[PDB]
Formats: sequence, structure tokens, C-alpha cells
Amino acid sequence: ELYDHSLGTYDFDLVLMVAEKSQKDPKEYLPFLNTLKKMETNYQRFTIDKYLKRYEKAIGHLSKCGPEYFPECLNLIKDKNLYNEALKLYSPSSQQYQDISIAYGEHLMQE
Amino acid sequence: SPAELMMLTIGDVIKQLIEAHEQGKDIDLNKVKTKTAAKYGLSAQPRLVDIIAAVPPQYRKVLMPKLKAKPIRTASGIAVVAVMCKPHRCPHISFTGNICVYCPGGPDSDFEYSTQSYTGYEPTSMRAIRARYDPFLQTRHRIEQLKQLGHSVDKVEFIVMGGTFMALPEEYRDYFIRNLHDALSGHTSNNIYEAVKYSERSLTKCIGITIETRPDYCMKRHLSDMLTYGCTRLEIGVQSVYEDVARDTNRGHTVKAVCESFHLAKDSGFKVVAHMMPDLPNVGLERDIEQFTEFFENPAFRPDGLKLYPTLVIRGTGLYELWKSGRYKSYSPSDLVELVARILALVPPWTRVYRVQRDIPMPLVSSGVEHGNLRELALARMKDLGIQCRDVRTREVGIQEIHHKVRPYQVELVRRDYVANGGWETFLSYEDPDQDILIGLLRLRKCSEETFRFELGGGVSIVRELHVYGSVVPVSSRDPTKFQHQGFGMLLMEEAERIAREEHGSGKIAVISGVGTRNYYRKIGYRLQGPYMVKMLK
Amino acid sequence: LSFLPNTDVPILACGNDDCRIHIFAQQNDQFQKVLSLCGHEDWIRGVEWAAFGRDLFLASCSQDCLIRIWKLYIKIRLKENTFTIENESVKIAFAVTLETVLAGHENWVNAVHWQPVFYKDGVLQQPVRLLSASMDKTMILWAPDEESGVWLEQVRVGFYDCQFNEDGSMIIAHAFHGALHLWKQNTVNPREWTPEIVISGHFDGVQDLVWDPEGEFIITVGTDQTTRLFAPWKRVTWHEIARPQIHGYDLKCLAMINRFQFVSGADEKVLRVFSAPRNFVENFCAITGPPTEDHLLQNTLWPEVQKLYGHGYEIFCVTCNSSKTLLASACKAAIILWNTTSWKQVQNLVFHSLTVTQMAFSPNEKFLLAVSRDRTWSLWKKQDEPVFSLFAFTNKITSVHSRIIWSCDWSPDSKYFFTGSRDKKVVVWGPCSSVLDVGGAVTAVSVCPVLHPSQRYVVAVGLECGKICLYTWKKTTHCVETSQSQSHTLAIRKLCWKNCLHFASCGEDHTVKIHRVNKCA
RNA sequence: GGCCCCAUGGUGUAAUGGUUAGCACUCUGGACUUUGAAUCCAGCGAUCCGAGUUCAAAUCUCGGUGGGACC
Ligand SMILES: CCNC(=O)CCNC(=O)[C@H](O)C(C)(C)COP(=O)(O)OP(=O)(O)OC[C@H]1O[C@@H](n2cnc3c(N)ncnc32)[C@H](O)[C@@H]1OP(=O)(O)O
Ligand SMILES: C[C@H]1O[C@@H](n2cnc3c(N)ncnc32)[C@H](O)[C@@H]1O
Ligand code: MET
Ligand code: SF4
Repeated sequence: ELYDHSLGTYDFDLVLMVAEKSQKDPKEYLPFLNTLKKMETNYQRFTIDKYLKRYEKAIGHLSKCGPEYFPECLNLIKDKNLYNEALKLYSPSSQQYQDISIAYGEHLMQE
Repeated sequence: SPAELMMLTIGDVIKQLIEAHEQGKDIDLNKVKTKTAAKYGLSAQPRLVDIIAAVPPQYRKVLMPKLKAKPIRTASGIAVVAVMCKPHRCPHISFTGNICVYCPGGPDSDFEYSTQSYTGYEPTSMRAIRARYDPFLQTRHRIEQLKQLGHSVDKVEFIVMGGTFMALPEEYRDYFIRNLHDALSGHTSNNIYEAVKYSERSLTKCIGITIETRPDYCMKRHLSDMLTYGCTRLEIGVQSVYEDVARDTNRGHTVKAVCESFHLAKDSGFKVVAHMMPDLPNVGLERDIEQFTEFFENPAFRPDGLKLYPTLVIRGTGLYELWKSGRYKSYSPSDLVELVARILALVPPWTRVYRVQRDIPMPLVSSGVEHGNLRELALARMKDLGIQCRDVRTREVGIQEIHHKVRPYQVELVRRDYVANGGWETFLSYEDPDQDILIGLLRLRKCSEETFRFELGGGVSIVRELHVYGSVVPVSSRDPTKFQHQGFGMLLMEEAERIAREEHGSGKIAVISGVGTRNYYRKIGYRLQGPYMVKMLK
Repeated sequence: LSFLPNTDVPILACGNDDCRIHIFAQQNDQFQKVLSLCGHEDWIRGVEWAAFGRDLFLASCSQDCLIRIWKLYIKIRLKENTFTIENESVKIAFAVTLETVLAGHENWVNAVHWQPVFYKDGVLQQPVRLLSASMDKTMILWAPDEESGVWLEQVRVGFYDCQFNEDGSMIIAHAFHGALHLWKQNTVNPREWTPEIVISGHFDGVQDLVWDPEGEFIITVGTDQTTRLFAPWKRVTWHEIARPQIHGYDLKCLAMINRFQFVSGADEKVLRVFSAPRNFVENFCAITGPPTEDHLLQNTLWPEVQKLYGHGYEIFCVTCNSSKTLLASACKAAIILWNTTSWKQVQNLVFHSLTVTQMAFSPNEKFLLAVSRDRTWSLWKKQDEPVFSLFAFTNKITSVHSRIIWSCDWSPDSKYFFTGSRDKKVVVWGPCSSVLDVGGAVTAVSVCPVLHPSQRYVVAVGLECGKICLYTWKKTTHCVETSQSQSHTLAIRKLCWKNCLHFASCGEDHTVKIHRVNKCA
């Protein structure tokens, strides 16, 4: 659990020391860890939160990580029903805002 | 084939339960069992053994808490392993062809394979038969079978069956003991001492052995011999408190020799468990009551371990013909129930009962009671009489929780002392009195003026035994809630040391220990000397 | 042990019981503790180097049921453990770190062996085939692949070690006890393996054996509570072929009855009689006009026909007469004689005071010698079921040997008997020779079935210290003794001869040696 | 295509307009510091679904579900 928390702490070196005793094969996580390291900072944040289920932080990061990923965010907040959360992330006069509003009113209100 | 169909149901159950675990969902095993059985056209429930038989290790790590079977096998706190010796002859037969008037078939008593005081139909008996009495094979098989039920084997102990052990050729018993120790160590050896040194550093962490015997082999020579084996407790077989009965039973010794054996063994520092034999020939019911009361009223005996075995007339013995001649009669079952109920009201708190009734197969005894269960009947009767018992086994946390689900709330200390065989015994415990539930205990005394081990000469007090009940906790693990690693033993050690320093007025503390357990005392600054752990008191 | 790469500098890795590895470098002519590996947590059950090119990989068959592989080389990434070593005023830096963690066994891992290198016609390849062994009857030959960061297992066909061939085609291992398994790969399929014949033995110690009258198979019994039969195999090499019975108690007596019938003695007060089942007889006659390891114990059982009682204690000796009419047996203080067909008592003798040691039917079926443990012997004379009135005997004084007798034997024409005892005394019998002392305790003695026209009687004597000397004594002498190579390391038990040169050597070293001598010599 | 018939524990089954569906196989637990399996004891399993009626419904009705033979 502390290893996972270290992943959450947003520092690789801490993850390195803790995982030294994790008994897992470096052949497994080390390529994965490097892959995570290479990819984008805010996108790192979103991916680590979604890997750690911290969906609120994942959406918060991905909102500023680029508008192009916004529909994908929608899927997550339509799969995890996080419409209300994203209501604060976006602002009025946004097409994203109106789209997410109608998504909230439709998708969750099934039946 | 149905078999693959049940296999598919098993896999379905597995995936469902692991999925529940991933999100921490809680599910009834029986509910999913029923649903899967119905949806796959099964006519019968699936066995839990096969359920355990397919979990992958990365899930067996954490699924056992919801998967162990028959938890009472560890409800005491220590795993138990039983082993069988090679069949042989008892020594007394040197006089005449008499084993014992009530003893069952021996080496040559109309049985293909058997043992003295053993028919040969016990599960342990069949295990030995398949093993050809080999120690290593049977112990490996048994420990594997036990581990099949998902039970930790961090701490283990050995009990040896067999008619007589002291009366066997020495080389054979040395071979036997070294084989036992190599079973856990995994290291092939050449003598006893090599196996001892190697098992010292093993990880199975053996904590002792107990053996049966008879008072003839109780001189200090045999005690010193057993000191070399790490044995802790002993079995004698008392059968009475009246000397005449012994010659009546053709026992072939005196109760006196039993008494000095008790005194000497207690002086040395072993533990002892006695055998009591109700409903004997020429014995009235009042005789039984009086002798059982005497068994604790007399400071002569005041034993530690107790075992009871009601009379059972069996074909082959002289008693078989005596009853057959219509001259030896038993009691009605109600009489036995009342006898047991009265007896249980008399046990002193420190004494612990281990077993009731024999395990002989039913269709062989000419007077065997119908009930395989008797402790329950006695419990019902003593509820009827509204009088309670105070046995150790019936007030430990494990049994009390598993049978009544009662949580300790306020645990405190308790001290008591008495006199036995000239010793100044002393008993310490932590327990919760309001529910009368007990957690930890300790037995410590002053050594007698007369001793056999010179290492105890002067200013020496011996701590016979220490133990906290519960369930097995691996030596690395710290807290699965529960009560086995909260530092409880430390307080008992320091307080016992303080008492010995002041009240005993001794100068050096010695203690017996299991082969592995020595390392434990190393953490407290105890050093070895002979087979005894010891600490200077100044 | 190991050498530093590209040099002769020696380096050692040792695995103690403290769940970690230690390393030592012989710099400054002295091995210096350089580093430790705090890997798994159990006893170390083996270490293995492997020089792959410039680097050196390491294998660790751990007791922790895991396998961990590091590698030494020369000087986001983890923290590797490195150091510098002195070498002719040069501080050469070497770095080591974990390479892989392999885990495919359940019980403890016992042995690992790298594939040994060899020549492809002078081409020294460096394969990476690896072998593993564990308690739970499991063979796993691990191997990597072109991208397999975690090595890929292979055929798990299948006890503390499994040895590997040079090329790798062969492979062998020992069972937990006794026999062993031998597998060979087959060219047709890379995943193909076939078991192969291997020799075996009683592996604890043998106490008795026999020569069949026909001369093509011998039966032996040992303390392993087994019985084995050996016969030559064609294609000549002798091989064990059958294990007629397995017994709960130990077996220490044996006697022959008929073409397929025999009697054995055990730690009970019972006598058992076995005869060969038909299937075995036909399978044997087919071979004489190659049983495997596991098929044997499944289909080499025999039936029991009799069950005899009477001795107050466990049997200690057994023998049968040449004419196959009566047998002698004795427990640890009476003599019981049994008819063959009746299987009932014929006459009972209670004469000695101590335990019986050995019997001897007279070859001409005219007497019956008895040597016991009370330093005395007895002779009984059949009359015209004739009784066996004592023809002659000895008291505590008339007996020649000063200590316990052990062996006795007759003459080919029953003229004289000969006794050996622990007091290293040899006598000829009334007595008609001097003490033929050899200075070594006598354990067994036997005579030639036939005598030279020179009448020079020859005798084989098995001593107590594995030495086997032979002598010769014609009526009025050393001839040849065993070599250092041809000598046991324990006391002899029985020396029987071929009958219609050759004989039998049943030692206590659980070895069955057969020795031939010149027919003319 | 309708007529009929059926739907009770995981399975095999009794029972029926009213305070509780009873057995049977099966499974689980204690006796047991000799036993998963034995001996006894103890315990956990349920009327296909929706509409009706009836004070009250598993038993009376209809509908649905699925299954079983008819030309
Ligand atoms: C003498 C033969 N008989 C026995 O051993 C009976 C079985 N013994 C036991 O179950 C336990 O040893 C006790 C009865 C002493 C209960 O343990 P207790 O609660 O008193 O231990 P404490 O809490 O006081 O001390 C904890 C330390 O004991 C250590 N320990 C536990 N078992 C052992 C052992 N066999 N050997 C050595 N150390 C041990 C633990 O590793 C722990 O160390 P930690 O600092 O890493 O946690
Ligand atoms: C193990 C304890 O039980 C006694 N014991 C052994 N076999 C029997 C039997 N058939 N009946 C009664 N007691 C017996 C022994 O004498 C010893 O005291
Ligand atoms: C198994 S009986 C009790 C132990 C021993 N045989 C004795 O009577 O002394
Ligand atoms: S001493 Fe014990 S085991 Fe031996 S015959 Fe008597 S009762 Fe049986």
C-alpha cells in the first residue's frame, strides 16, 4: 500500500527504493515505469490517478491536459457517473459545459 | 462428464469470489454454491476441499481467512502432529504371559498388524500401516495433509504413540529421533547431536516432544537421557490410588514408585499427565468418587495434565471372560453421566483436561457406550445441576469464542500457589474474570532441596512451562488483531524473574525450552548451559 | 568458485544458512569479504556460475521455493552494486545486479545445473539451457526466448538432484531412495523423452542370498524389507528382474524349496512360503528363451501359500535339506523341524542354552550340525521320520573356540566339518588339523563343491573387515586373496558357490559382487 | 397451432384456503491433543413469474416464462 502511495506521491525515486523490497520482477515494472516516465507530465498525472482510481484528480488533470481528450474524459465521467464533478471543472458558455449537462440529465437518468 | 461440470462450477465460483475481493465485496459461499450448482444442473453441493484445491497462490495469500476448514485444529494456538512407533512387547511379560488384565491386543494378540493398547483401526493406525511405521514418510504425509486445509505450520509439536519407548534398544530410538528432527530440518545427519545443532537454525521452529512411560523407567539416568532429546511432558498411567488394585489388575508395581517418580520428575522440571480409570472391578461408585476427590485433595499428587478413560470390556482379555461369566458389571449410561458431571466440578483451576473416552471402533466393545460424545452430555447434566467447571481447555479464548462467541473485555493478572511433592509451586496468569476467559499462563516453582541436576544446586528456581493460547501466528507476522504478539510474555518473564529474585531468594534462573525456542530467550539475554537455558540473577 | 572475467583472479560466492550470499576475492593473495546479497529468505540450497561472454550470470536454487539470477559485469535505471578490485596496480570496477526472478515450483528447490558447453566440431557454443529439481517430483527445464524477459518453461516431465548430459540429450536423476530415473531426449520431437534402463541395489544392506540349482538367477534379501531376483540379460549383462514381495517388518532369513518356491524369515514368529506366479514365469522364459524402474514394483508380486507358527520368539536362522524333505529353523531356546508337504512338526530339540546361530544339513543327508552362541556345537544322528539322537557334542571345555562361533560347513562327501568364530580360529574335523589362524575375525566360511584329484581341499573365508582371503588344506595353505579393488568395506555375510569358477559375495556394504577364478587354478 | 400436463431446498420428493412446507439425498460444525471421510449429535437449503380474486391464497382464475406428447 505504501508503494502505491509512493506512486501517488508523483516521484519516481521514492517508488524505486520502496519497490526494491517489493519482490516483484524489475523486468515487469521497470519497462512499464520507464514508459510512464516518458509520457506527458499532466498526462502522467491523469494516468497515475486513473491507475490509482483517483478519478477526481484524473479528470482534473486531463481537463487542463488538452481539450482534445475531453470526449474521452466524458466517457470516464459517463462510465463513473462523474458528471457533477466535471460541472465544476468546466464553465458556462462552454459547449463542453452544455454537452456534459445534457449527458448528466440523460445518461444517469436511465429509467 | 459431470466431473468437468463441477470443475466449471468451481472455476466460476473462483472468478466470482476473486472479483468480489478486488473491489472488497462480501459474498456468502453457500449462496454462490447453490446458484452455480443450480445453473449447471448439479444434483449435489460442491466439496470445500476441492474449492481450496484450485486457488492460485497470488490469491491463496489472502483468501485463506475465508477458506480454512475446521478452525479448531488451531483454536489452541499450536499445531499438533502425532507419530507411531514400531510394535513391540511390554517389559513386565518377563514374568508371565500378562500384558495387563484390561489391555487390548498386543504384538501377538490375534491381530495381523496392531500395537499394544491399540486395535489398529485408528486413522493414525492406518497412516502408520501405510508408512510401514517409517517416521519421515508419515510425518511428511501428515504435515502435507494438514497444510492442505490452509493452516499455517509456523509452530509445530510432536507426540509419539506406541506401547513402551524406554524399553527399546538405544540405537533404534536414536535413529528414530534423528529421523524426526531431519524431517523438519531437511538436513541429512549422522547422530543425534548433529541433527540437534542443525534443527537449532531451522525455520519449522519445533517446540518440544512428549513421551509415555511407566514408573519402572523413571530413574535419573533415563531423565538425563530424555534431557538430550528435548522432551517436555510425560505419560505414566496411574489407574488407581489404591495399592491393592495394582496387584488386582496385575499392574506389576507399586503406587509408591509412582509417587516418587512424580516427585523426582517435578524436581527435574518436566510436565506430567496422568491416566484415570473409572469403573474398575471391586470398586464401588462411592469408591470412585472418593479416590477422584483424593486425587486433588492430597498434596502428594496434585498433577498437571489429566486424562480419563472409562472401562471398556473387550474380547481377548481376562476381563472379557470375567464379564462373560457375569461377574464384572458396568454402570448404566446415566450413572456414567452423573459420575463425569460430579468429577468435572472438582478439577482445580490449574489442571487442564485433554481428552475424554477412548477412540475404539464401536462394533467391538461388549460394554461400549452408545455415545461417541460424552463431554457434551456431561455439560448438559451440569447445566441441569447448575454447577460449572473451571478447566483450562474450557476457559481459553479459542474454545470459548468458537463455542460461545465471547470477546474478552478486561484482562488482568492472577497469582496462586500450593504445595505438591514437597514443591513450592506457583501459577501465574492473565485472564478476563468476568467471562472467566483466559489468555496466558505460567508455571514456576522453587527447586527441591534434593535434586539430580547439579546445575540447579543452590540459588536456582526452575520455570517448568509458559504458554499463551489462541491460534497460530507466523513469527514474522505481527497483528492479525488477536492476542499472540502484544508483548504479553515479556511482562510475565520480568515479573517471574522479580519474584524469584526476591521471594524465592535464589541467585540464578534456569528454564527448559524447545530446541527452536532457545533463540527467543536469546532476545532477553539468556544463555545456554547443557540442555537448559539460564540467566544470572545478580 | 569462479574467476574474474578476462583474467585469472579467483572469486568465490558462498551461501550460508542466514538467507543471504557472501562473496570473496583473492586479491593480495587472500580472499576478502567483498559483498553480500540480501535476496530471498531461506537456506541457500545451491549456487552456480555461468560465464556468458564478457559477463557472468549466477543461478541460485533456493530453499525459499524461488530462483533468483544476478550477473557480474565490468565497469530510468535501478541501483546496481559495484566495487573496485586491485589487479597489478589497476582498480578494475565490477558491477552486479539482479537479472531475473523465476518461480515455477512449490516445494524446496534442490539443484540447478547449467547446460555444459561443448564442441560443434571445434565450435564452442554457449547454450543457456538450465535444469531444476524440487521435492514435489517436478522437473522444469527453464529457458529464455528472443524477447522472454521472464524465462519460458518447457516440458515438465516428472530426488535431491537431477544431473545433466554434456550435449544435453541425456538426463538423469535419483529417486528419493533406492532406484533412480534415467531419461533421454528423442530426435523426432524436441519435446520427446524416453526412460532408460539403470542398475540398482538393496541400498541399505543384504543379509542372505541363494544360488538357483539351474544356475541362471539368484535371489537376495536385505534389511530394506525387500527381495530381489537377478538374471543375465541378452541382446551379456546380469540385471535385477523381480521384487517378489515387500514386507512390513525386516527380513533376515532365506531358504529355497523348489523350482519356484522358497521360504523367508522375518522379525515375526511366522514362516512364509512363496511360489512364482505364472505371468512372471512366462516373461522370464521369454527372455531366457528389460524391466523398467516403475513397472517392476507394479507387476512383480507373488502369492503366499502357507503360514507357520510355533517359535516363541522371532526366527533367527533357516535351512533346508538337499533332498528337500525337512527344514531347520530356530528363534532366539528350541529347535523346530518341518515336513515339506505336511508343513507340521516332525521332531523338536531343546538342547542348547543360548541363541542358535547356524545349521548345516549333511550333504549326504546323514547328519545335521548345529552351531550356537554358547560356544558349543551339537550333532544329531538320524536313525533308520527317524529321530535325531545326539551322535556327539561338546561341553564348555571340549569346545576349541574361546569365543562365539559364527559359521560352519560340511565336506563335499560329508567327511569333515569346519567352524569359524570371532576369535579368528579355524579348525578341521574328530579334529584332525592344527589351528589355521589368519589373524582376522571369521565371519563366513565355505568349501569347493568338488575336490581336485590332488585332493587339495580349498576354502573361501570371509573376514570381518571386508577382506576376502582364500586358503587350501589337504589332509596332512594360502593360495590367493582379494585385491584392494575387489575388497568390501564391511563384514561378510554369506559366501555361496555355483553348483551344477564362480561364487557369491554378499557383503554388508549393500553390494552384491560376483567373482570368477581360473578353472584350472 | 391449439389442446392438455409440469414447475417445492443444490437434487429426489410429501404436504395444502389459514399463524409454522415434512421428509430424503447433499453440504457444514462439535465431539477430537489419534478422524475432512468413521459414530453420534447439531446446523444451513426452497413452492417459475406477473396479474387477479378470497378476511385470508402455492393450492380457485387469468396472463407470462420455460419444459414435456397429440394431428
Ligand atoms: C517452549 C516451547 N513451547 C512454546 O513455544 C509454546 C508456543 N509459543 C508461542 O506461541 C509464543 O512464543 C508465546 C506463547 C511466547 C506468545 O508470544 P509473545 O506474545 O509472548 O511474544 P512477544 O509479543 O512478547 O514478543 C514478540 C517477539 O517474539 C518473536 N517470536 C515469536 N515466536 C518466536 C519463536 N519461536 N522463537 C523466537 N522468537 C519468536 C517474534 O518474532 C517477536 O519478535 P518481533 O520483535 O519481530 O515482533
Ligand atoms: C492410555 C491409558 O489407557 C489405559 N488403557 C489402554 N487400553 C485400555 C483399554 N482397552 N481399556 C481401558 N484402559 C485402557 C492404559 O492403561 C493407560 O492408562
Ligand atoms: C499406553 S498405556 C500407558 C503408557 C504405558 N504403556 C504404561 O502403562 O505405563
Ligand atoms: S503397560 Fe500399558 S501398554 Fe503395556 S500392556 Fe500394560 S496397559 Fe498395555
